[PDB]
Amino acid sequence: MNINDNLSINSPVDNKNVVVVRARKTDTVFKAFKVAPNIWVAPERYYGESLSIDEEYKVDGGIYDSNFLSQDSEKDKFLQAIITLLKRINSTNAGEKLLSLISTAIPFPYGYIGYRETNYLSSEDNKSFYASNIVIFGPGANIVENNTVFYKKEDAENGMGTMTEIWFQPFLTYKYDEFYIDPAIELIKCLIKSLYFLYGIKPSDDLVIPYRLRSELENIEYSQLNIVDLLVSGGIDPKFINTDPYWFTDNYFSNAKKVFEDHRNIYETEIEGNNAIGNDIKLRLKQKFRININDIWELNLNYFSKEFSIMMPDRFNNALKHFYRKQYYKIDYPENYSINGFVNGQINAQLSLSDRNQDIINKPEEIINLLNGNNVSLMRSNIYGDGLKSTVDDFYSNYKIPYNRADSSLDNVNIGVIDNIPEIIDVNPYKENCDKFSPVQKITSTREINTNIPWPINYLQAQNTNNEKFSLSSDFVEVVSSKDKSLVYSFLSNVMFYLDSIKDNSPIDTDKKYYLWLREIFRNYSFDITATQEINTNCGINKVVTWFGKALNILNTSDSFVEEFQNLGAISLINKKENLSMPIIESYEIPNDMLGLPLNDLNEKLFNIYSKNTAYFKKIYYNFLDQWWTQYYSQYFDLICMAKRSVLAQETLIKRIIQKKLSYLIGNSNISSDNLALMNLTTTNTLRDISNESQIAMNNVDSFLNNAAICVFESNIYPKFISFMEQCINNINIKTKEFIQKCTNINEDEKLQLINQNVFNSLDFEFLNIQNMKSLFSSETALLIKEETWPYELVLYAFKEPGNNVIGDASGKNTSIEYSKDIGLVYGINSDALYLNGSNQSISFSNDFFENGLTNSFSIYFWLRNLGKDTIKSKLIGSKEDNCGWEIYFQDTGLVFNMIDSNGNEKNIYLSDVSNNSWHYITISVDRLKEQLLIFIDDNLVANESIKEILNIYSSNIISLLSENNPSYIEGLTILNKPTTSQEVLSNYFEVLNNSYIRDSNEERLEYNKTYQLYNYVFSDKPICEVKQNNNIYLTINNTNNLNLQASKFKLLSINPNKQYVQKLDEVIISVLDNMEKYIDISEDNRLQLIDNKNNAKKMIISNDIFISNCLTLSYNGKYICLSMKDENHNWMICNNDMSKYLYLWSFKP
Amino acid sequence: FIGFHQFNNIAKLVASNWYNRQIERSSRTLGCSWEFIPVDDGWGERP
Repeated sequence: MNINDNLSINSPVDNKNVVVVRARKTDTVFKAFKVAPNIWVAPERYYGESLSIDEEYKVDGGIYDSNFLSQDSEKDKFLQAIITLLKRINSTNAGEKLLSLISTAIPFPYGYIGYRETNYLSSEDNKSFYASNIVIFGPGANIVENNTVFYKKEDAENGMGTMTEIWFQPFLTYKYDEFYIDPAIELIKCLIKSLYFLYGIKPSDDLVIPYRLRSELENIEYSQLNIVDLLVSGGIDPKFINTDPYWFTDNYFSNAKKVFEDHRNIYETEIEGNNAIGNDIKLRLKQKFRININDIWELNLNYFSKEFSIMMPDRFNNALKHFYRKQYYKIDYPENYSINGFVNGQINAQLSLSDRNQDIINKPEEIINLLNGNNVSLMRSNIYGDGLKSTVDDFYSNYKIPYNRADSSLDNVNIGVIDNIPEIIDVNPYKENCDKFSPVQKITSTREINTNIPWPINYLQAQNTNNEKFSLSSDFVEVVSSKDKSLVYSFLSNVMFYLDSIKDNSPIDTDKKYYLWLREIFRNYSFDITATQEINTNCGINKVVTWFGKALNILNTSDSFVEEFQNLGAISLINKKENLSMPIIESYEIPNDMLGLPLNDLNEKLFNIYSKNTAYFKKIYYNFLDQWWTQYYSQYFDLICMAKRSVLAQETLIKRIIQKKLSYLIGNSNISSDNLALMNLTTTNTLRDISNESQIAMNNVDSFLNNAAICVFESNIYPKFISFMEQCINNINIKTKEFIQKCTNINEDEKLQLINQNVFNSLDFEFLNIQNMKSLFSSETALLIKEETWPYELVLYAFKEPGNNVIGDASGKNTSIEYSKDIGLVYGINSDALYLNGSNQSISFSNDFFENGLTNSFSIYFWLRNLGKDTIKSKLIGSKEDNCGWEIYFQDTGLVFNMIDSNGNEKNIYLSDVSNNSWHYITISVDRLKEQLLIFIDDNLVANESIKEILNIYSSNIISLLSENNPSYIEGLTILNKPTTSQEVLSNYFEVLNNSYIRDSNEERLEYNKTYQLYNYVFSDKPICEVKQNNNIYLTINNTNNLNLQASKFKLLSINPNKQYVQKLDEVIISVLDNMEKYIDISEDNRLQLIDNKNNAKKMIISNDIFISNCLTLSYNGKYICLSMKDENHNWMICNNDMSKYLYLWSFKP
Repeated sequence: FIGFHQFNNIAKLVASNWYNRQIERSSRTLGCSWEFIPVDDGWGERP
């Protein structure tokens, strides 16, 4: 937004927004650009760290380049990139507040020996000083590591506040699961942390909580994380430390709040209103103190993740180096990334791999040496540490849970007010405002350990080859003992089986043969990788990943991993089973000063102790939950990551196999040039289909393993808690009974009632909530991912704005819509429907998915009402190019669904009787895994066919809705990337159908004051007619064929003039036009008759059956309306409850 | 739909067709979803 855009690396020094300033007290100088008040960008490498460092000091996962950001071209690209990111952050209210706060957050000034500011940059000549809170540099030595440093440690810890330097890397990002890290949130993290430095609230380096149990190591060792980073970094982890009530504290919090008030006070009494100071400072201060210290502690990435709809890693996100090997991708501004973030979002952005990936330093935490019986090395695998500092030592054992207790954080930031504070111009500099910057040096220790039993990291490593030629094998021992060594380890049974079945076959020559091959390759991969089996466990039914044991070598010694896991339980999957440490408590003593109190006071004082206690219980439980997360979940998340890596390794093998075959045919075969062309385009789509299938599998292992971890809490941790708690309340119960007996000033009847009031039982501490356990893993990110990856490729919406008709796509995909300007909208079934006139009107939807291919599945559905005239075959909707793809046609009285591949194979299927000028729900389902086509009309399944004979349907990326020659209505058009089942169709159809509206015979909304004819469900072609008997007139139907009774004309009336459409439960008056207007009444015989006087008219309740879409029911005083027995012969309309259910269904036809 | 929008630092109740362009449940956080709280004997603070 209004971040300063006017800068380039060649911008001249103006001494206002572009300066050349000294770095701390060094001899070194650098150029800085002011992008916002008090906020500068210095587009070079951080000055404080040497660019070339000794090999011994290079950290794992680091990339070291001394010539990076050396050139002017690079520097500008940097400067623009940061400016771009700050613009994105400022373009959303949340991040706009963050920047505004940071801007006004200037550190507290020192006093006379008038006031001296510590936040400024010095000109080289040291006669000019520029206000700065924040300065953003490029990386230090390691060019993938962001950093946030303080100008002066003392001022960062003492409540004054200190300037903050940031080291940032806009040009590289990595993939985590299905998404790219968004540098915008990575920068927001650095910015949030600076808040701690600007306020002078930086905690001791020693204030540190347990993060991850290092379950990789033979010994007991924890990784720790400073409170600052935990609170800022977001994700799930913090939910365990930050709790209500708090089980974890430190003087830091209470003291920070204390000093903050001291400084606020110094401001209030002295600085504010002091004319010796000036607004650019005191006004900013006033805003800095509108905040509460708590607001900063409560502020973190999870909040911006949500406000910006940015995906971020949500679990152990400061330990990722251990769980993951990062692969870096280049980001170019603004081609890849702009003020709206990644072009095409974090999932589908097209980013190039960095050539730097090969320069990444690899320094394992430990190395797993796998030998054989002869003590010779088969394999050496790497395990990487998280980077965090460790122990020392065990926190849970020595931590006492305190018995005595002593959303939005940016709400109080005012953007308008802050933006009107003149910039700080005359600065009176405080001389020593900074520390000599001292670079951190780190030597990385590596452990070698030997095993005759393959670890998961071994089985993983065996799933990679650099061999251009390789063979899949299911024997791990054979793979690593290979005399080839061409073998690579694979669990894909269906794929390996298929590859073997075709081993002896004549080579692939036709394109048709390539497709048949590629398709079977795809189906089998899907079957292998998405395999799950539901099992009964201690805690329930879990959907188990079938190949898990064969992948990681876990419970793999059986012939089946699944049954062995059902047997041994969730805890059998991890290496360290007993990590718990019973926490140290605060022992229970009731004061000796209450011994003589009177009842009322004794009473209400034990009530206080009762609450403190039950709160204390809750704290203990929390402590157990944190240990679970740290000690146990950490190990299941390791399993999740390794399992996910296994899936990628396998996927890679598959793609390489496919790529080789395609590459080979293109290399030497007689296949036509443009057939090869199609093959190339098509295979690409198949490779996407393979990732989508891989993704389903990576979700499978996430649910499976998360459930397991939760089962371990119920089955293993929780019961240890319950043990500890009944020892605890057994004790408390004792001491409280002994206390009450020793009470002097109360009687014996009082003692018994009191002991009873104050006694604890197990229910007081049974806190397990399984739904809460499960909800832990639903983060903003998990949700965002769901919405980005759901099956909708097109969801058509339409509505009427004043003077405008709106049509759009809600799928959240890339769909582009182009349509005739004059297309009209009309209310359909549940919403506004598009009207196509058949002549000039058309609409078209564009999505790369729409082209289909060989291997993808999809569903098309929509509501359609056709004013049916001609029988002649006419395009309605379809996607076709080069005579491939699919089309739905109007033909005869029906539709035709057509499907045709590049080899000429066709589906041409007539769907009878769809143009009655009544709404119909069309569902078409194409399933390549089951090779099955399904076509539904309304609630019926009209076609079920094999499509094994249809191969490559690649079409354009455009679906065209033409509706040639047949004016029609189309509503709720949807495209899905998955097949549809019959349950889903029924659910879609009926759910949409009950919106409270009653419908006419055509399923259009029933209207008041509109003329209809009335028909009973049982005789559907016979309209109600009027007949007089004794000088008065009744309602019947015509069973004497052409007795020339005239169809009677009906109109529904409402007590409310403003009411237009008829709804479920409405009160109604039925009228008829004969000579005058006649209104319906009930006789004493319960036979309906037309009368003279609206006053006497009976008010009836109209309603409908949920499963009968075009029909309605009518009742009076609970008595429903139906057709009588034969009489005259005539069948009278009667109010009676004893007839067959079918006779109570009516419909109005206009 | 009736919802709210930030104008300066004020959150003003708004009718905005931007909602009608959205699919149903999106996140858990809508801005156009409301609750109607009647005075009830079961809660009973002082109005």
